[PDB]
Amino acid sequence: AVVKCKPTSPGRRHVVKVVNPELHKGKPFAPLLEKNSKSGGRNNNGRITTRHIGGGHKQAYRIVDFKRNKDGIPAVVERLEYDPNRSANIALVLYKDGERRYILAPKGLKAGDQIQSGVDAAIKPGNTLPMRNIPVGSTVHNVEMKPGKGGQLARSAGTYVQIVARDGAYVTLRLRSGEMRKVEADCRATLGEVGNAEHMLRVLGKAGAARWRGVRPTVRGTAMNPVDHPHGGGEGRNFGKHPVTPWGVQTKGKKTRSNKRTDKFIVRRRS
Amino acid sequence: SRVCQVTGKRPVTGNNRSHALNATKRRFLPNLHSHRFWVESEKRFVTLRVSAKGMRVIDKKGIDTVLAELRARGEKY
Amino acid sequence: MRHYEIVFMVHPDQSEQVPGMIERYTAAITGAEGKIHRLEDWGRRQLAYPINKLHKAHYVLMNVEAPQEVIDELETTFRFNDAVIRSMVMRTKHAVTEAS
Amino acid sequence: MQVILLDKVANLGSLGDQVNVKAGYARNFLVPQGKAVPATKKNIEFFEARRAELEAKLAEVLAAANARAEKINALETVTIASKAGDEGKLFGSIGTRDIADAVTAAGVEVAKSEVRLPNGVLRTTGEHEVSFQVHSEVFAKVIVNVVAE
RNA sequence: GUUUAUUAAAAACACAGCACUGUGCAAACACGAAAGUGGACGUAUACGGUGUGACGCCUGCCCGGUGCCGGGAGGUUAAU
Ligand SMILES: [Mg+2]
Ligand SMILES: [Mg+2]
Ligand SMILES: [Mg+2]
Ligand SMILES: [Mg+2]
Ligand SMILES: [Mg+2]
Ligand SMILES: [Mg+2]
Ligand SMILES: [Mg+2]
Ligand SMILES: [Mg+2]
Ligand SMILES: [Mg+2]
Ligand SMILES: [Mg+2]
Ligand SMILES: [Mg+2]
Ligand SMILES: [Mg+2]
Ligand SMILES: [Mg+2]
Ligand SMILES: [Mg+2]
Ligand code: NA
Repeated sequence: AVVKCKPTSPGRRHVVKVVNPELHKGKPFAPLLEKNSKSGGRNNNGRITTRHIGGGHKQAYRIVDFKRNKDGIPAVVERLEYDPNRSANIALVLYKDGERRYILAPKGLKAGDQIQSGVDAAIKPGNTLPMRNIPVGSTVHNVEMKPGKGGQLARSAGTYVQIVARDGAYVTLRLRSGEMRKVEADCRATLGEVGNAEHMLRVLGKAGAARWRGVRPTVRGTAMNPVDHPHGGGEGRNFGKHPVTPWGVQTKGKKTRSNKRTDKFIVRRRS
Repeated sequence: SRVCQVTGKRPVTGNNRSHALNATKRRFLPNLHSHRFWVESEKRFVTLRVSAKGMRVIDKKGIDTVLAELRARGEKY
Repeated sequence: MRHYEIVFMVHPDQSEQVPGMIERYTAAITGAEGKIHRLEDWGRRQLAYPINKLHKAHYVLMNVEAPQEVIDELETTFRFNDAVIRSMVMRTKHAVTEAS
Repeated sequence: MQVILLDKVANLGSLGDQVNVKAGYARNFLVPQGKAVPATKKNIEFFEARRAELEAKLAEVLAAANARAEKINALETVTIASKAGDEGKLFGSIGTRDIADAVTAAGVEVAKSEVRLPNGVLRTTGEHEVSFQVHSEVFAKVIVNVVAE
C-alpha cells in the first residue's frame, strides 16, 4: 500500500512509500539472474552521452520472459518478486513441464494463479496470445510491435494499451500516450494492465533517494556560464533567451520526431 | 572505405566556395550503394559496394567481366 | 440454483452453427446439474433496428435452472464469442415452458 | 536497356523482341531470371542466330508438364486438418506453405509460390477456393476444406 | 549535502517536490566522417531537455513583438 513516513527527521518527513507485502522477502530466483554493471551514462568512447546518471545501488538483471512464446503449456505463478530494473514487479512462474520463468506481473496476478500462452489460451489477465484471438476493446499489456519480437509497449508499471480497431492484417492500439498505432495482428500481447499501479505515488522524500536510484544532480542551464550552456551568464538571474537544450536545439515545444519510415503506422499522435 | 569496387571512386576533397568566395575544405563522396548482382555463370548473387557509375559500367560490360577485373586486381566479394 | 431465462441473437451467417451452439451450452449447463426447461430456437427474425450494420438476426430463447458460476461462464462465452449478438440473461424464479 | 527477350512478358515482350526497358527493371527482374538478356551485339548473335528456335522448343518442354494442370482435379479437395476451435474461426492461418505441402502429394514435390488466394490465408473451418499458377497462363481453381484438430 | 585545491562556503549550486515540453522504440537526445555505443538489456507510471525549488495559501490580465505549434488557399521563391 501507499505508506506515508512519519516526519521524525527532515528527509524522512516528505517520504511516501509503496510497501507491497506480497513481494518475495528473500533472494530472487538464481538461474534467471545475470550481472548488470552500471554505465555512468558513458558510451563506447568513455564520454558522457546522457547526463545525470551514475552511482546508485548494485542490481542484478532478471531475465524476464518478454516474448511469452511457450504456447499451450500452462503455468502457475509461483512467486511475486521485486525487480530493480523495472518500475513494475516481476512474477516467477512454473510451467507444468518444470521450467521456471520470470514474467511481468499484471494487475490481477497473485501467487498460485494459472496463466498460459498460445493461440488457444483463455482471456484471463496474464495470458499471452496474438492480437487476433484477443477481442477488440480489451485491455492488454506487454504488446509486441513485430511478431516474435518480444514485446515493447505497455510494460511499465500500471500501464496498458487498448485495442481500438482491427482492420485485416493490422490492429489499431491506443497507447499509454494517447497515440493510435497500427501493429500487425500477429504480434502478441499479454492481457490486463501491468501491476504495481501505485508505483507513481512514491515521492522519494529526499535527495539521497534519487541519488541511490542512480540520478546525479541536474544543474540548471542558467546556473552556468555562457561557455557551458546556451543559457548562462547574466549578473544575477538573467535569462532573456529562448529555452534550448544544452546543444542549442529548442526545447519547451519543438517536435523532434523525424522517422519517415514508421509514419505509416501512426494513425494519430500524442495529445 | 567509401570506395567503389568497380570504378574505384574513393572520396575526394575540394572547397565549399561561398558567394563571398570563402573556401572551406569539403569532401565529394561517391554515390555508393551495396547492390546484389546476379551472376548467371556462377548462378548466385554477389554483393558489391558500387557507385551508380559502377552499376552503369557493370551494365554496359558484363558482371563476369567486372568480376574478372576485381579478381585480377585483388578484390574480394 | 436459480431459474434464469436467456434470449440471445446470433449472426445470420453462423445460423448453421446455432445447433452446435445450443447443444454445447445446454451440455455445459447439464454438466453442473443445471436443468434446461425451454429451448425455443426462434429462427431468423428480422430486427427492428440494425445492430452492427445488420438486420435479421437469429434468436434463441432458453429457460434454464443453473447455478451462478454456470450462468456467469455462459455470459463470458456469449461475450467472447463473435457471433453471439445481444445476449440477455434474466431471472425468472419459476418454470416457464408454455409458448413464444 | 536494349534487351532481347526470351519469354512472353506480360505487357512488354513477345519472345524475341529487342525492346527498350528501364535499366532497373531489366537489372532486378528480367536478367536475374531467364526472362531476358542484353541485346548489344554478342547476345544478339547468340539468340537471334544460334538458339532463337532451340530456346523455343526448350520453352515448349517447360510449358509441358505445366500445361499439365492435372492437380486442379488431382483427385479432388485436398483437405487440411488444423488445430481449430469451435465456432469455426480457426485461430492461426493455414499458410500457403501448408497448402502446398498438403496438396502436391505429400509436401516435397513442388515449390510454395504457385499458391494464389482471394481470401488472404485462412479465417474459417470450411470451404475455400484457392488458385494455382504453375505457369503464367493457368486457370487453376483447387478446392480446399478445413478440418478441426 | 556541494562549491571558487591556494584571499569569497554564502542568500550561490544541488535537492525531494511542481510544471511545460520532446520522445511509440532502429525512441527522442548525446559521442562518433561511419560502424557502432550510451539512453536501456529501459518502453510513456519510461527516458531526455528546460524553468521553479520542501510544505501551506495561491500563481491574476496581455499572443501586439520574438520563439514554438498547426494551416495551406493565395503572393514571392532555388536547383532542374
Ligand atoms: Mg537529466
Ligand atoms: Mg529536477
Ligand atoms: Mg537543478
Ligand atoms: Mg555562475
Ligand atoms: Mg554559446
Ligand atoms: Mg560579480
Ligand atoms: Mg539584475
Ligand atoms: Mg579558497
Ligand atoms: Mg573542498
Ligand atoms: Mg575560506
Ligand atoms: Mg532558483
Ligand atoms: Mg503568470
Ligand atoms: Mg498572433
Ligand atoms: Mg510555420
Ligand atoms: Na506570439
